[PDB]
Amino acid sequence: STLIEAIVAREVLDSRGNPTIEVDVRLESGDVGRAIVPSGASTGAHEALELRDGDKSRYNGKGVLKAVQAVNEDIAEALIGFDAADQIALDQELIALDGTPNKSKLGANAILGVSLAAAKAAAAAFGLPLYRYLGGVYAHVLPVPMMNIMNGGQHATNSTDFQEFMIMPVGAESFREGLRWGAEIYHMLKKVIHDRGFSTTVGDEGGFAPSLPTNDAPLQLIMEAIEKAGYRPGEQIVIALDPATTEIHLKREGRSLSSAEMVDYWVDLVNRYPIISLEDGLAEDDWEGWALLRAKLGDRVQLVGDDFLVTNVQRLQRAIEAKAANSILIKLNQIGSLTETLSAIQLAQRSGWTAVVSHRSGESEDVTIADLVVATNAGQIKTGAPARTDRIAKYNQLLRIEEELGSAARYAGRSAFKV
Amino acid sequence: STLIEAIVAREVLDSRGNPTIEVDVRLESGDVGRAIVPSGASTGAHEALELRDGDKSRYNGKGVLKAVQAVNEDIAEALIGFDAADQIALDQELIALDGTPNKSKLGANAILGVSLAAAKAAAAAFGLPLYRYLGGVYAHVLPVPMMNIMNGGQHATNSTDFQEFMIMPVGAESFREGLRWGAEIYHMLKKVIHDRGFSTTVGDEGGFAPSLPTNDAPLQLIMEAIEKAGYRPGEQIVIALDPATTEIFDGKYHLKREGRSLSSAEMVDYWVDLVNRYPIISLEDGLAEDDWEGWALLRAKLGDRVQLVGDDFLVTNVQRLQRAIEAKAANSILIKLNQIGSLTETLSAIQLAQRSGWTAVVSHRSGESEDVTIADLVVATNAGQIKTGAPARTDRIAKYNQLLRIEEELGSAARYAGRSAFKV
Ligand SMILES: O=C(O)[C@@H](CO)OP(=O)(O)O
Ligand SMILES: O=C(O)[C@@H](CO)OP(=O)(O)O
Ligand SMILES: [Mg+2]
Ligand SMILES: [Mg+2]
Repeated sequence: STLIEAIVAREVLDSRGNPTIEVDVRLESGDVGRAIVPSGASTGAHEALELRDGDKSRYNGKGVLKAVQAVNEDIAEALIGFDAADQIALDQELIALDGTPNKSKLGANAILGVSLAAAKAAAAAFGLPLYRYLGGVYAHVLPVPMMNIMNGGQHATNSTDFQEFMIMPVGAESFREGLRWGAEIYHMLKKVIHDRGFSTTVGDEGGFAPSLPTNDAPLQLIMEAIEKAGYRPGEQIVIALDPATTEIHLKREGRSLSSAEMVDYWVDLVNRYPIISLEDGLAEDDWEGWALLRAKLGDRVQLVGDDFLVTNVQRLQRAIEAKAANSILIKLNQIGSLTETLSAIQLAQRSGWTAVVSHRSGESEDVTIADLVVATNAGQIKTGAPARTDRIAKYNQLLRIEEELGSAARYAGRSAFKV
Repeated sequence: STLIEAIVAREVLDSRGNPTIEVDVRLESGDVGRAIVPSGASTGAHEALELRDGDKSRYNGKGVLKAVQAVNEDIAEALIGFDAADQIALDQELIALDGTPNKSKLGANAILGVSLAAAKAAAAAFGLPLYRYLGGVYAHVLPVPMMNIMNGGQHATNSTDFQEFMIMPVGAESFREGLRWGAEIYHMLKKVIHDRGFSTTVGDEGGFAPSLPTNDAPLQLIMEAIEKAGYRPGEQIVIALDPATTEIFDGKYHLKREGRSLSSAEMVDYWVDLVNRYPIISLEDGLAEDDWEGWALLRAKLGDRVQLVGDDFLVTNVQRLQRAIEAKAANSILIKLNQIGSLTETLSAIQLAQRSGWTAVVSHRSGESEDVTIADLVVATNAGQIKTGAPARTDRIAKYNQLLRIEEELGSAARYAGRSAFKV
C-alpha cells in the first residue's frame, strides 16, 4: 500500500529559467508525491553535488537529463517495492546506491527529489499534511520570516559591500499578521526608494538593488520605511543581515581589513540599530574570527553559518565544540536528503543553536521548506522578498499551514531567538 | 459523490505581494479542488469587477476579506449540495446568486475562485487531469508560447514608448523544444544587453526593461539575440508585439522617442511598414481601446498575413467580440479568465472566436500565482497559443512546467500547434 510502484523524473525549469529535476513517486495506494529540486551555489566545493549535463547544444550545458536518467533507471530499479513510509531506510538506500560521499554518481538533485517525493507520496497515503507526517503531533510552530527587501554587491549595478538586508516581524501575534507587516514595509520601501533615481525591477529573490552613498544609509532607509508604514523598530520589526563577507575589505568606506577589526564593526551597528541576526559575518574558513565574533556579541545577536557551515554535520559539530556560531542556515539541496537535513536540524537545535531553513537562487513552485520548518518547530525561515511566486508560494503554504492548525498554531515571535 | 460538501476561501498573496483569493471546493468523495485568482481590477470599465476591501490599515486597501466572506458565507450556503460535475449550471448559479451584470456584488474574484476550484475538485473526482476533464477526448494541442523577453513604455524610465516585445518558437517540433529555444534566446539577450552597458532587470513577467533610444532598437536587439542563440527568424522564431497603444493615445497616437503623432490610418501605415522589416506574426492593441474605425482598417491592410489581437479593445467581453467579429475589427482575442469572471463564460468567449475563424490567445495577468489553470485551459480548448510571459519568475515558469507535464502525459497523442496555430 505505501510500497513504491513507480519512480518517474522529468526536466522542468527553475525560477531563473534554468533546467531542474522534478520527481514523481507513485505508491501501490495510487498516491503520488511530487518534488522539484532547487539549485544555487557554489561548489563544486564540498557540499553534495548536482548532476548537470555539460551538453553545450542544450541550455548552455545546464541540462539535467543525466540526473533524470539516474532516477528513471538506477534509483527506480533499486527502490521499486521499497516501503516509502520508511524515510530513514529509503534515504540510506539512496546513499548506499550512490556510494560516493558527496552524491556525485547519481547527483544530489536526483537523490533529494526522490527523498522528498517519497515523503510526500507517503504523507498523502496516511492522508496527512507534510509537516504533520514529517514532525509528528508536536509540529505546530510558525516561523518568523527573514524577508529580503534590499540587495547589494554583484548582479548588478553597484551597492555597499554588504549583500542582503532583511526584516523580521518578531512582534506579530501570528504568521498571517507578520506577513502583512513585511509586505507593507516592502511596498512602503518603494514609496521612499522610487522617484529618486532608481528602478522597480527585481533580482532572483524579488528584492531590489539600488545604489547607495554609505554603508550606514541602507539601514537608515529600512528604519524610515518601518515607522512610515506605522511599525515600531525592535518591539515589532527587527533587522537581519547577510553581508556575505566571503566574496570580499570594505570597498570602499576607507577601512579595508581585518579579521579582528571586522568583529568590532558589527558591535557598533547593533548598539544603534535593532539587529538581531548576522549571516556569514566572516569568511568560509575563517574559524578564528567566528570564535571571537561569538564571544563578543553572541549573547545579544544570532550568528548564522551559511557558506561557513555549508549544511555539513562534520563542520557543524566542529563549530559547536569551538563555539564558532549559534545558528546554521539549512539548505536542503546542500546536503542531498531529507533524513540528513533533519539530522543537521536536530544537532544544531539540541546544541542550543537555531536552524534557519532557507531557499536558493534557482527556486520553484515546490513548497517543501514551508512544511519542513513547521515539522521541526525551527522558528525561522529565509525564503525571500514578498514579491515572486518562487518565494510567495512558500509564504502562502505557511498561511495554509497556520489556518489548518487552528488553535494549535503558535507563531514563534521573540521565542524563536536564543538572544 | 461529486456533490459539494464544503466551500472555504482564504486570503493569500499574488506574485506582486498583493492579497488575492484562494478557494477550496470539497466534494462528498473527499476530493478537494484549489484555485487562486489572478489580478485584477476593481484600464468601472466593461469587464467583471473584483472585490477589494478598501481598508487602508491592511495592505493599503488591497485586502480581499470581503470576497473571502462572500465565498465562506453566501456562495457556500447557496452551493452546498450542488453537483460540481455540472460546470455550466454551477456558473449559472453563481451568476444568478450575484444578480449584477459585472459580478460587483459577490466579486468576480469570488465567482472565478469557486467556478475554477469546483472544476478541479470534479476532475480529481473522475481521476482526470484538468485539460482532459475540461475539453474532453480531443484536448491534445500544446500551444506556441508568446514569450516576453523585452519591456518598454510604462516600465520605461524614459527610453522607448511601446510596451512589450515577445518571441514565439513557431518552428519547434514540441512545446519542450520551443520552451528551450525561447529560454536560450532570452539568456542570449541577457548577454547582448550586458554587452551594451545595461543590467539584467525583470519587471513582473521576467523581461528586461532597458532605456533604449529608437523604436527599432528593441526589435534589432531581439533579431541579434535570436541569431546569436543559433535560431532562424521567420522559419524558427517569430515576433509577437503588444505596443498597448491605448497608453499613448487626443488624438492620433503620440510617439515620444520618435517625435511623431499622425492619424489612425497613418498609425496603421507604421505597422504595415514595420511588419515588412521584421518577422512580426502578431500585433496586440495596435490601435486604442475604442478606435473601432482604425481597427477595421488595420484588419483590411494586415489581417491576411498578421494576427491582430484585441486585449483592452475586446476586454474578454462577448458583446464587444460579437461586434468585432461582424465589424471585421480584428482576427484574434486575448482571453483573460478573470476579466469575464467564470469558467463557462471564458469557454463561451473562446468558442465564439474559434468558430468564426478567429484565434483565442489565453493570457496570464501581471499579478499571477502558483495556480496553473491557464496551462490546462489552453490544451482543453486546443487554443494553439498562450501568453504567459518571460521564461523567468515561477509565476510564469509554473505554467511552462504544467505544459511540459501535459505534453509528457499525452505521449503520442500530444501535438504542438506550430505554424498551424496561425492564419498567415
Ligand atoms: O544565501 C542564500 O540563502 C542564497 C540566496 O538565495 O544563496 P545561494 O542560493 O546563492 O546559495
Ligand atoms: O497583458 C498582460 O499580459 C499583463 C502584463 O502587463 O497586463 P494585465 O495586468 O492587464 O494582465
Ligand atoms: Mg548567505
Ligand atoms: Mg495587453
